[PDB]
Amino acid sequence: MFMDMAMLVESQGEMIDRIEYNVEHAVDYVERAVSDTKKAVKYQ
Amino acid sequence: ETRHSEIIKLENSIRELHDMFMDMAMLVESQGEMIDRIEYNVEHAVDYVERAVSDTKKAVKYQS
Amino acid sequence: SLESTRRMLQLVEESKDAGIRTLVMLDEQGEQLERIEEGMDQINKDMKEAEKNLTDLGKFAG
Amino acid sequence: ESTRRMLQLVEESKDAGIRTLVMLDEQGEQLERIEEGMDQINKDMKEAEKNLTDLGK
Amino acid sequence: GMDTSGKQAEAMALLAEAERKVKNSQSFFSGLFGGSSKIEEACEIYARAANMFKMAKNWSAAGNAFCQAAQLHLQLQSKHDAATCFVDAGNAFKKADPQEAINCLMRAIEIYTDMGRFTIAAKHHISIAEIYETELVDVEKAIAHYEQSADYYKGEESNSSANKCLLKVAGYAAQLEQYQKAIDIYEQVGTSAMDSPLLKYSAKDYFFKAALCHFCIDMLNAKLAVQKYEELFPAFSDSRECKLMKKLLEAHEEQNVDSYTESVKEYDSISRLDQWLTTMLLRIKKT
Amino acid sequence: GMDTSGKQAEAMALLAEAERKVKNSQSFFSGLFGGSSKIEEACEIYARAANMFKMAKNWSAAGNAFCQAAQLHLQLQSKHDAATCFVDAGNAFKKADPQEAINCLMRAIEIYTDMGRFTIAAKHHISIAEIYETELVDVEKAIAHYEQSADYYKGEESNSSANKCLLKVAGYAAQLEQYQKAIDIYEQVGTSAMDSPLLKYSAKDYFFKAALCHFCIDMLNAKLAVQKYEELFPAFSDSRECKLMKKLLEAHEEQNVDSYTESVKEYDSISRLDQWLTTMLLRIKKTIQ
Amino acid sequence: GMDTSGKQAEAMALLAEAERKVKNSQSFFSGLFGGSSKIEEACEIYARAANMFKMAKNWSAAGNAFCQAAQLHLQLQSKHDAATCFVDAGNAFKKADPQEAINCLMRAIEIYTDMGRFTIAAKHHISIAEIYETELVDVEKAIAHYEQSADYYKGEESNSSANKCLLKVAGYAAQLEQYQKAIDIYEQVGTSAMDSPLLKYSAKDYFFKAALCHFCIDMLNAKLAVQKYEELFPAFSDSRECKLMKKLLEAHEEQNVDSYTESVKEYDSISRLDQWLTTMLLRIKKT
Amino acid sequence: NMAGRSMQAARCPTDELSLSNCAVVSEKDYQSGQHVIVRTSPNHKYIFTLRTHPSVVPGSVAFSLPQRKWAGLSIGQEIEVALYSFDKAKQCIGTMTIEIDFLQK
Repeated sequence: MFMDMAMLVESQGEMIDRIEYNVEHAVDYVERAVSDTKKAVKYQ
Repeated sequence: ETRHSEIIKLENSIRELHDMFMDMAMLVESQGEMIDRIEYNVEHAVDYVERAVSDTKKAVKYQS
Repeated sequence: SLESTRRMLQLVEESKDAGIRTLVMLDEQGEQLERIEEGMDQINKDMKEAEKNLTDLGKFAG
Repeated sequence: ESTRRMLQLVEESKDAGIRTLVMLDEQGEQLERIEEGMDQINKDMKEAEKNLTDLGK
Repeated sequence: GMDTSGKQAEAMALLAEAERKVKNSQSFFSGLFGGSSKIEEACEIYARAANMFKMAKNWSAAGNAFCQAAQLHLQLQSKHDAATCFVDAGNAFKKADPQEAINCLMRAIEIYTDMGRFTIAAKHHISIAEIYETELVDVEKAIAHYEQSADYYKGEESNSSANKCLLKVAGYAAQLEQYQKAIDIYEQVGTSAMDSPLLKYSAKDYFFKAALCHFCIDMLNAKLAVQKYEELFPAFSDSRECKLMKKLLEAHEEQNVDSYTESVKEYDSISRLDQWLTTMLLRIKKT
Repeated sequence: GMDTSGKQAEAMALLAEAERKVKNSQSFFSGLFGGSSKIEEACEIYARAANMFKMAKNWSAAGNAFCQAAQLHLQLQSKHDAATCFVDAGNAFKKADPQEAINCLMRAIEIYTDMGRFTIAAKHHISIAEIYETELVDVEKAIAHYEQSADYYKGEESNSSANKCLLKVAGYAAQLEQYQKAIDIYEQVGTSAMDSPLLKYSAKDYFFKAALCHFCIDMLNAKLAVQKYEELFPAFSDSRECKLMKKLLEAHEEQNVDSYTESVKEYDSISRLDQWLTTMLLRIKKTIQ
Repeated sequence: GMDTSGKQAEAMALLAEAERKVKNSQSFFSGLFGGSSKIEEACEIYARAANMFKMAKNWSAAGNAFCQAAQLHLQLQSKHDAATCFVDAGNAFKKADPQEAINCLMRAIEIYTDMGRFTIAAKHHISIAEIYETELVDVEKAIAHYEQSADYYKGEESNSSANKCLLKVAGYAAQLEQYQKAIDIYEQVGTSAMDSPLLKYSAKDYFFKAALCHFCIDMLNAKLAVQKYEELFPAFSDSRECKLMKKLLEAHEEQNVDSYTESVKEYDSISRLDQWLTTMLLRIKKT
Repeated sequence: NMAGRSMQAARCPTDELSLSNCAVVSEKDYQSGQHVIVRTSPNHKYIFTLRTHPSVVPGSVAFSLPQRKWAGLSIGQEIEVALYSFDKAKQCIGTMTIEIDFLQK
């Protein structure tokens, strides 16, 4: 059971790292998007 | 008498393992508790973003 | 002897119960993490496409 | 010979528990950061879209 | 202390400003036809006022404000934000007076199932069932809610989630002098986890419970059930559950009450039992 | 190295650029009225300079720039980004100046809660208490902050975090503060764990701590409390700690300091101390007269 | 495989029409000066063709397409997209030819650091260090990257990642016979782990390693160091590490190889020894 | 030299010198027959006699294994060595009692 734990939690760790990368990517992208959209609205 | 020494060692190690799992339980429970809240937040975020973007794009595209 | 038997049996039984409980518990966290992964992918794709289309429309207007 | 097996496997299980503990602590450390990032993005998108909709009127 | 008093005072002021806002906004809509931005402003003010009410440690009024905002917003042709407001009102009403909390959570469930999401609906169902169990004595509504949540979880291919609800339903059914549903759930869950490397360790325990709940009827049926389970789970005899069941059977066959009680006491000594098992064994010992 | 010197030089250059840019932005708004693009651009330049400066291994001016940018952004009716920048500046000043970091963190706490979020505010309270206690010699402020965090968590029915905060507060109180609050909190947490899924065998330690705390008051209260625990929790009856308590009480009853010393020594040999029971035992033994 | 290779040839044609878009930028964009979205969709089709190459297992071609798309997209705008394209190119280059992957990852490091996101910067630093170790033989660059990543992680109070990175750095330095840094890092990590209740079990091992390193430099000072560790941690003598170290040092007082050989064989008799410990013992006990 | 200069511990270059119980130093530093005080701490001061050997690097005082064991010195460490003068009318050695035993078992 300890070994099964170890392996399962290792998989969980890998995929949590992946999702964290993705969420930070999305955060930065949306921040830049809102900045650009507000600038464009100001241009009008 | 050597059996007494080895069983004392067994007692120490077994108590250590018991306390270790005792610790583990609360940590994993807190992890799950945080997981549920992040799930709620992400579902609310996606739902609101989807509906708002759809509605506003439809409103701004069909006014012309 | 008897005391060793008793202590070892009780502690082993407690450890077994705790271990089986945590083994059962891990699955809910795994499934929740998978679901949030799917939701994050949906959010990222939808927002990216929406922003790109909106920028294209803004360029068309201008 | 049974006693030696008990000793060896007990120490192996102890080491496995310690390393699992370290890894779990790492995951717990990461969880709060991802949660804060989610909250920040949520607030940013909400305020941005609300302001844009208000300006649209 | 001082913080709560100040928040409450400014929240009363904000409520006065909000009633003024709604009245003057409807008047201005009638007399000028300004649009609908003022209604959105009123909704935002109401949401902020409800949050401030929650700050002041006044959950009832905070929930009232949340529900008012939810109804106004759904009147503004938008449900999901009203759904969030309803859920927040239910959370606020969890303490103090939860009677309206149940109804508001039911409304949230209704709107969500109208939208389609299953998992949030199941979560609300289980939350309502837990509220009923902890705060009310009527277990029929809790059983219905748990059964519905288990069905929804099973439909969504979430076997692990449905298992917990099914186990709770089986336990409460066994509590209320009902064994057929409990027996069926116990045997089904025991069979389900047969091939899993992880859950196989648990496979034995549930079976034992089933056997114990199959002895509440008679003796011969209990023997048939235990031998059938052993045939299906040859390793089951390895554990002490089978030995204890056989000891109980032989002791009750010869009306050996004292040996049965002594064996139960020694089993408790080696490993303590819970209220469910203790009361079940006491009921069994009644005859 | 070239990297640090160049980073600091360009940080000074861009700080001068941002200062002249804000002055020229005032001049523009008074002369051309171009809107708010100027101020937002100045804030973005300030944020870029602050982040690169905090890369540059110098923290004080980076946090100062973060705070200034947050203030200028809040000047434009924006709070979320201002609050996040306040949090970042407090994090930066954590290793530079505790007082300014604490001011920024409390400002972030109040603005975030005013927005309507409590759990984040609870985490901020916990961090503030931790930074107080780790480097500054103070407890009362930490106790109050932990109590507020527990209250916020319980308001959001976060049982685990609230219970952890309450247990930490009770331990700190028992260390210095009186026993009544510690007694009540320990008894509550012990009685609220009789049917925990994974912690069915955990409340015994909390009941042991409560019994020891009771023993610090008087002998009669000690024996009455242990009897009440015995009656309330049958499992505690078969606990090694219960036998230890009975042995210690009997040894102290006859004023046999040797019996108490040998009992505690045997307990230590069987089980290693925890650094918290030893001080209580020493205090009790000091009043053996 | 082959039909997908035909569509990969079609993706080469897509790159050819992307070159036609570059020709548009060169000549026809004078009348299409507003066609910035044309350049954006040119980058999009570049990325799609690169993905098609990725499916075709043309790692070099996919990496070249990624690098070209990154270079074209970094028109002083959308910096994060350019950094993502660069890291994608590096991942494509992870296999086959990773040398240019190092430069692309360094550029991505610079860009992400310019944003100020230290987590991803340290992650990529660890990535380049590990690919260096598993592909190239140079260790000084790897150790420098490890140091930089550990400093970045420690800046944001991330103690665990920095501690593990520093443990690896100390091990590598010990391999490169720089023992002062190794002992310093091992002592720091041990004292940090002991402080928290959750990390008190591991401490023993760390101490052992540190002691060994110290015993490599000064034999006489080894006794003082082990005594200091013993008094610092009263529960250090009980564990087998302290007993074995005491046996080894008390046997080394006299020139008796049999004693240490038997001791090491007996200690190995309970558990296998790793390459690091075996090599360290073989080198140190030679004289 | 008279006041005291920093020096580095070194191993005795030759076994023959290891039999002389002399703190071997380079020719460029001191002269044979001089007596110096080795300082490692405010309380731990000892005195050695200097003998010149070609292999000694300047600025390092070589100590045989017995000297290192007696003074607790570590090769490569820093010490302060100053010139020590013996009062021939007071510090001259009249009678010694010494303990002698087999070096190797």
